[PDB]
Amino acid sequence: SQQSHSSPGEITSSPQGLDNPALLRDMLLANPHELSLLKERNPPLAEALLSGDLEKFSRVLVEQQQDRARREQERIRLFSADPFDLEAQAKIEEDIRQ
Repeated sequence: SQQSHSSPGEITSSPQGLDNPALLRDMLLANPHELSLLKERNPPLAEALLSGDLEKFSRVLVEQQQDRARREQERIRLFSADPFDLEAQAKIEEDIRQ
């Protein structure tokens, strides 16, 4: 089947839970496929997840984002206009537990 996709300016929506490691950790723990690719492709972020500690998961998440960004900047300078996250899920979190 012939298909197409749109290219709106939503190229910057952090859809992979980049801004919310708490939610991403939760999704990953609940998702055996995603957690599996994660241990295959990214073992240091994965081991942080396996440990349960959101603090290490988040800490490594930022370190990985810095390392992604170092190379990604070189790639996006060539071309960058492909979104995949039409649902672009977001949440508002709070911790008013005293």
